[PDB]
Amino acid sequence: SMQDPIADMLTRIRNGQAANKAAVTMPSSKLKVAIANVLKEEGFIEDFKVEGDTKPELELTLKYFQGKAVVESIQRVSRPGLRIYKRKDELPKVMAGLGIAVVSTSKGVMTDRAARQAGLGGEIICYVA
Amino acid sequence: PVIKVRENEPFDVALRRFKRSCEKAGVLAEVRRREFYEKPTTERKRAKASAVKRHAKKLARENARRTRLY
Amino acid sequence: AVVKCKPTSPGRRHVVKVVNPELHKGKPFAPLLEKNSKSGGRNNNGRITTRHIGGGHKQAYRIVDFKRNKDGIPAVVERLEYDPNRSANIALVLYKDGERRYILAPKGLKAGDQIQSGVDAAIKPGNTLPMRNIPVGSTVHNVEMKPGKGGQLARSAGTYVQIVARDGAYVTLRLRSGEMRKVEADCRATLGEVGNAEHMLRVLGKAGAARWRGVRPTVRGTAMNPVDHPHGGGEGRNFGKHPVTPWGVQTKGKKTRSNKRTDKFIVRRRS
Amino acid sequence: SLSTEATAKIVSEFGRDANDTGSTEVQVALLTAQINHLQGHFAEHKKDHHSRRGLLRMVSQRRKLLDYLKRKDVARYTQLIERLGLRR
Amino acid sequence: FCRFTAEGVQEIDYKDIATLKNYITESGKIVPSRITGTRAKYQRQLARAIKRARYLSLLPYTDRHQ
Amino acid sequence: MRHYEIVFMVHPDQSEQVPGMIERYTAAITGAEGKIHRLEDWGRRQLAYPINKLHKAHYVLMNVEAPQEVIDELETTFRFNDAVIRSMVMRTKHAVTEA
RNA sequence: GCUUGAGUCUCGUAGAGGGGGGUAGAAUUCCAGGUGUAGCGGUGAAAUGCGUAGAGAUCUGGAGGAAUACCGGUGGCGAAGGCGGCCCCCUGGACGAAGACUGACGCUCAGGUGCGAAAGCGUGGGGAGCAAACAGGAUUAGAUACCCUGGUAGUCCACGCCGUAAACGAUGUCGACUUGGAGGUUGUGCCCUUGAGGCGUGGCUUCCGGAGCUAACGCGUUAAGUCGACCGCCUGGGGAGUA
Repeated sequence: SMQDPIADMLTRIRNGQAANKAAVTMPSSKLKVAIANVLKEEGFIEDFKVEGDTKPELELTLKYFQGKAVVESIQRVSRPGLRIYKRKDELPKVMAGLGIAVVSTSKGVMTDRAARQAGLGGEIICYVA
Repeated sequence: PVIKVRENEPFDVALRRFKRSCEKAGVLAEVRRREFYEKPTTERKRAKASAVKRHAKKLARENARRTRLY
Repeated sequence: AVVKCKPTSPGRRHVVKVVNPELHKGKPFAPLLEKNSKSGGRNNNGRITTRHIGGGHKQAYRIVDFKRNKDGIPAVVERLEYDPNRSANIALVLYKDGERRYILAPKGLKAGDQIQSGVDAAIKPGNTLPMRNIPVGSTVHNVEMKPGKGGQLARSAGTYVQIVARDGAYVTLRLRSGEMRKVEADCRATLGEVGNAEHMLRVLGKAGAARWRGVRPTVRGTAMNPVDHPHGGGEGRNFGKHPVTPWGVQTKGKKTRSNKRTDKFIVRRRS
Repeated sequence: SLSTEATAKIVSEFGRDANDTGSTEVQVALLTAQINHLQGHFAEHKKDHHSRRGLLRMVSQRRKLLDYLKRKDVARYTQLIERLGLRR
Repeated sequence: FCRFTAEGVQEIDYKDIATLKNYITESGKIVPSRITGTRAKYQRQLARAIKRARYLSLLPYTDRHQ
Repeated sequence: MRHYEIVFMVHPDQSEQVPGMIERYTAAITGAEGKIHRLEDWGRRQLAYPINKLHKAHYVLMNVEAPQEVIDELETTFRFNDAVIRSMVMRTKHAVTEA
């Protein structure tokens, strides 16, 4: 009964890439906004818009390189049945460093290489590939 | 059922009226049904198989039969 | 209801009793009591005419109104009483003017129920009507066999009689044994079914229970000697004869109704 | 099935006003009143298993609402359990 | 086509046995909805009213019976 | 107060007693609380099957808005009355006005 | 704190949802009588069986018991098992329009508890038809089977017990997302009802198929697609769901 909304955001993204949709809407959240911001930095989406007042929604404009989708695959890692925490030297490398591992560490949400350069580990959220 | 023969009528036409009326009323079919008891599994399977066979005839006739053969 | 006893003794082990809470706990109405001397099954020549009768708890006779002559006058059920002389329970009934009478209790009948006899009363269970104004199909009890005679059929606990047909002067009833019998339609009947219908379920547990119900032990004819019974005799359990009454009349199948003067009122034989 | 004037009598006995029909106290009192009426119903008929499933749904729902009210506010909870006559 | 929508009735009444006599066959059977074209809920109301009018002897059950 | 339709059929040889019967039936109901919304005395017509080997019964129709127990008493009345040969009682949603 | 999840009220709908009671009509059997006669019944073919003590056929009257033809629908309702004449009384759930109220009260669930087809058990009734067992006649090498003529328990009711089925869409429950087409069923909103209409919007449901998945068959917005939460289960066949 909606135990993970972050995984729901990732599932909406993945079904939007597979179904060739342009923009994906969802209910919004602060962690969803931070994750979508990290995707917008690394270039897996190209925009994200929040609108509502007490009932906010979030629209991600998906990215397509000429035929296919930019996100080859996305996966959820620290699901609420198994929360995965990694130290700063055990931080994961996705696709040998061509995909980002979004980690919410003690200063905020960032990527894997941002955590390795900033020098601190945290909670992994997803593998974006 | 009851077939009143009108005056000055041929007998075979009144017999044809009777046979048509018993064919519409469904007499021999309902009597042929009630000779042997069928289990309700057999009745529901006969109903389901009749419906699937009817719609497999119709889905064949409506689009898989409209093309030319030769 | 039906209460089974706990096996704290063998005679207490096999007992099922009928506990009735609505029976009035007290002494009976002494204006309606007579004394009841026992017999032992012995007639005025003092000889045993009905065997296996004798002993038992002393019991006083309660005058049960069977006739229901007080017509067109209402009557309120006062209480339910235990009758020892009977299978059913009796109901003390107070008429509007002051007279109290015992009646047979119907099935649905508790204290406060207004009952009424007559030819006009109602069709509630408890009212007494002649079987001219009782509908065909209704369940009656305390049926008369002659007009004004008093009421003989359907009088044990849980028993009743169905009015099957009406034809002219006569009413064809179906008795509790399945026999269809004719009565005159001016015979009265009380509507409903006799109560205490859970009477048949008590299983009495011990020999002393049947001994204080007044019943005395049955010796089988095979156990006796050839002088005493036709069955008697043998070196170690021989029977070899057709089963008979102790006076040598065939039992176990043989019919013995020989009236010829009430055969006209019989529609079907018992079956 | 708890007709309208009886529900109005309970709503304007437990509610913040007549337009308040959805508090925990109003809902528990309506469920309790219907439970008592159906307790009248299930004294007879004794084998209505489907209506008894409907009753058991509303009994478990009253238990869940009362457990919420117990965790939320013990003072209103204890006042309601002395008012309505349920032991726990 | 359905005629109970075409008139626009809300409940088929059991009393007017002209309509119920129209919707039965000659033998007393209820005529199937696939040939009269009545919609579903009015066919259920039709069977209900035909059975109720059958009870009150306003319609025969079978044509044959003594 | 629910709205019942009552159709009861009387013998033809006892059709002359139908009005006064109707009167005490109205006296059965209008005394307590209940109202008559229609009294459509149909009259005598031929049956579709021989109920009790007889035809041509007298159909009476009446609509009541009534409490329930007086209608149960009316059904007990239609039970033991010998004039009737069939009586259906029905619980409708609204009252009915015309004939 | 808030209202999106969940719930409550107002109002209407459809329904073999359940429980109790009553009533109607056809048919089978039995019982009684009328007419009337040498067959009936049955089979692949016969025979057992019934009939000159009057069968079967037909008419009238009655007695009971059980199931509800037509409607009847790849309809509907229910958590499942399951529920079919009609009417009344008590009663459960679902769903739709427009609002208002509480404010995360939610999802799943080991153990536990309840419901749970048919058969079966216990007690008390009831017993028409059907019918295990049983008997006879056949077929056959044999036939403790199919077939025929009979026929008890049982099927029905009140109350308890049993607790299993190919209890099956062999597909756990809940939530989200992801092209379509033709139907059915049941609400509601609008356009000129201008016309057996056009337009949307919800619930439930049957068929075909796209991407995707799949060992394949096939599933395919009601997933067996993409995911999340919790539970149950599996580890070669047999022995064995046995001791």
